Amino acid sequence: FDILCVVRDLVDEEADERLATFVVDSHVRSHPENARQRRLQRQRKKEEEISPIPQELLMKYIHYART
Amino acid sequence: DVDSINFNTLDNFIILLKSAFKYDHVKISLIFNINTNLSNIEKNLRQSTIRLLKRNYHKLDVSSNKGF
Amino acid sequence: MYKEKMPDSQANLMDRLRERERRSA
Amino acid sequence: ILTKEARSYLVEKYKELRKDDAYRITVRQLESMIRLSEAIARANCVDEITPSFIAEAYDLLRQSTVTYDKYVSMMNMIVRKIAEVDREGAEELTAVDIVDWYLLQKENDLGSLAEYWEERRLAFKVIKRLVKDRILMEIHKTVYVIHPN
Amino acid sequence: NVDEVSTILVMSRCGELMEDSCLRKRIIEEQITDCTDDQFQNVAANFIHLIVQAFHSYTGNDIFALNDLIDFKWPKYVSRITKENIFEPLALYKSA
Amino acid sequence: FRKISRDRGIIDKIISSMAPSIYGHRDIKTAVACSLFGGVPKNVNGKHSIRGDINVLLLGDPGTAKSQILKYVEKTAHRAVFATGQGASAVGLTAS
Amino acid sequence: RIPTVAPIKLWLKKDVKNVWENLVQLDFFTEKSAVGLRDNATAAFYASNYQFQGTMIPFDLRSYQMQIILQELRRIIPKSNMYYSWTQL
Ligand SMILES: Nc1ncnc2c1ncn2[C@@H]1O[C@H](COP(=O)(O)OP(=O)(O)O)[C@@H](O)[C@H]1O
Repeated sequence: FDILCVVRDLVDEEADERLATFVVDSHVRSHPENARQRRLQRQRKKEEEISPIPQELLMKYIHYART
Repeated sequence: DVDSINFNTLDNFIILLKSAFKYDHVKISLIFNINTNLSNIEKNLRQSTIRLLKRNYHKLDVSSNKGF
Repeated sequence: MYKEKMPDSQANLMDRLRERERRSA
Repeated sequence: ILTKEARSYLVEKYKELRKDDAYRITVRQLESMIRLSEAIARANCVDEITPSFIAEAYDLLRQSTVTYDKYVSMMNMIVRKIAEVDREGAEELTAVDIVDWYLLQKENDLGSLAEYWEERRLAFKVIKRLVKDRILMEIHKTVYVIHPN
Repeated sequence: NVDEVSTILVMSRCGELMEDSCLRKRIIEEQITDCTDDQFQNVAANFIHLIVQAFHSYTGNDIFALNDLIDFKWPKYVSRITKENIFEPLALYKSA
Repeated sequence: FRKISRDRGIIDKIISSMAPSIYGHRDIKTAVACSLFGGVPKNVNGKHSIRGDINVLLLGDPGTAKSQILKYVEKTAHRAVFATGQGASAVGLTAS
Repeated sequence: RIPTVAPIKLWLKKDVKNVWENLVQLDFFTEKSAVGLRDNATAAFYASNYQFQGTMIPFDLRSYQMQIILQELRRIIPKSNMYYSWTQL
């Protein structure tokens, strides 16, 4: 291996609060709810809410960089 | 030097001196040289004797260091 | 929730239980 | 679907559980709490995951004469009712006031008119048991207030 | 027994506390014209009952331990007695 | 692509882009991104070779998403193969 | 074991000390090697002279033994007591 990532599930009020408030909103997002274009727009809106880069563009970027 | 005193013996002695209040002509005052804090006394003495002491007590910090 | 805060009924609660009973069959 | 306040209630109750392991609870148990709340609402007509459902899921995972459960059920109700007038500053509650309120809270669960007096008497006995446990303090009406414990 | 200790402390300390200087100072300060020794005893008994019900599990059915709590908390409890707390022990308990 | 490439500090955006729904674990996300992009398989002078890809091990307690990260590499990389430890065979992984 | 709220005091370690003292006064507890009352004055003089380990070690670390076994507890403690269920293991 090159990189070893060691993880501890140690307890702390602030970190646990951050993680829980992130997870609950992730489960709110992933729950269900030119219509094709509208739904793609809404999906990309949700992607923007959580990531700085659109994911299809990220996939193409990774492929292009590797190529 | 309170910390080195056997606290059980001290507690018994305090209870013994408590009997002197039957006399109308005797008054007793207690001086406690404490090095650290009230915590050691609260830990070591029985909680009954602490109530006898606490009815009339005063607390004074005579350390050589006080706020520069 | 705490919706049943002030249902200040009279002794008519016994009649309410009579309503519960006599029509359950 | 999770309600907005349910998220705060859920993170608070998750921190509460995580504090108690200082098995050991992991984030899988948070997902399990969400899943059990979903299942309980799934056995009901409402998609709104109220904090009561999350409380029930918390109780079912954390917990791992008169009957035990029936008696303990009344204790939470009476304590919360007294703490309500504690915050409101309204007049304090007597035993009869607590009994009548508790009967009103469970009007739909009573089976018969005969059970009315049975439940009233059971409530008085439960009040006496609670006083004997010093969870309620009697002061002078015969005033019952939250005990200093 | 617990009831016996409660009755004995009431029988003993009521007259001791009905005549302390602090309360008769605070009555003058608060201008309590309608204060009577019968109500004085009732206030003392309320104080003793409150301490008993709050600290019986802490002291047990012991007369000596409860007496000292009654002595210590008595000044601070007196400090919260005002014009509004003459007739409502519940409000005084809330303040204390 | 060239419009995106000129942004200052692009590396942090890329790192934050890996598995957005997984909170924290930035020191793992950076390794995942680095393995996704990979390096240069420098076949120096032909007669010598160096592997160009980064190998990552996720070791930790249960409830730390060591598994669901792989369910992002499988959905992100151009060609990904997923296997379980006990559900695999030496013949099956290598060649049959 | 209690239902929670939809929007039994753990006494402090300091206040328990009085209860601990009471349980030693009333002869429920005893020290690990308590000789007890001496038979004669000559031995009592030496006993009052020598200071045992239990007179110096901290209050919370003094070893005690029990005079009443939990079987007798469950036999004597009324079933109506709220901690009767904990009389067994
Ligand atoms: N850091 C994290 N942020 C958000 N969710 C997490 C995190 N770690 C774990 N989870 C949640 O817990 C679950 C862990 O699944 P899994 O990957 O099998 O755990 P592990 O492999 O660590 O035993 C995932 O479904 C995920 O939703």
